[PDB]
Amino acid sequence: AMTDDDLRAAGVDRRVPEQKLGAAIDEFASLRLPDRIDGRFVDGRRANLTVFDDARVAVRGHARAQRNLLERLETELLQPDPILQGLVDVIGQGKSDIDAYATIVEGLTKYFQSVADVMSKLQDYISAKDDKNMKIDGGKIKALIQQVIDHLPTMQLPKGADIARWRKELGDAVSISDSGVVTINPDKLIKMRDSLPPDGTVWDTARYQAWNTAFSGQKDNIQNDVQTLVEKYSHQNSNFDNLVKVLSGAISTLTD
Repeated sequence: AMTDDDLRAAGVDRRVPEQKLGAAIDEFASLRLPDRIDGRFVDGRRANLTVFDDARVAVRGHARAQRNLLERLETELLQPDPILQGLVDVIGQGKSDIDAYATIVEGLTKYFQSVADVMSKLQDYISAKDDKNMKIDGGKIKALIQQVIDHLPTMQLPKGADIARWRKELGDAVSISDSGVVTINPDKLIKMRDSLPPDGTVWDTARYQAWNTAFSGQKDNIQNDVQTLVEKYSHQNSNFDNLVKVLSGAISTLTD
């Protein structure tokens, strides 16, 4: 019964938030540090942050659209009918996942967006000196990265949520407390920060390439974290699409 376009019609299209997130990933990946490319010191790329904003509001909108549909389904479906209780519990579980995921993706997208910001701001603190050396104001950048660390966003799971389950679900890139407060590991940010040098430093093509490779590696590690999160997020959207399809079949079967 419940078909794909049936969900789309109800205003539920996972592809929207999924594409927007992949667009924010493509943007981030497109950012780089200045470097010598084909006999020319080419400055890095400046990020379009609005892309990340688009992804957050789209994730929020999908979440709202999902609960709406879930609520209509639950209300239409309602000693003793074991099927009724079962589905009712499933719905409760679905509702919590919807929120839990929207919150997490939202927070990581803000953190992701904040990194894109420093990846573009630091372009003004790194230039070329001669032709085989670069100048880098490490201090200025360092402070740029610390600002992100200092203002990392904090996320709260839905009341009565299996913390143990989310710890293993979310992975190492994040951290959860017994209160359900999830925080973002600053591991990559710290490494990237402690790689910089004193303001006014000047390294040769080899010294700069060495660091920029190290640095770039940490940034790519940040993008894998979000890619893994996004992939898990999508699997959630599938599960939702599924629960909703079986809920509809149940209503049909049960009516009458």
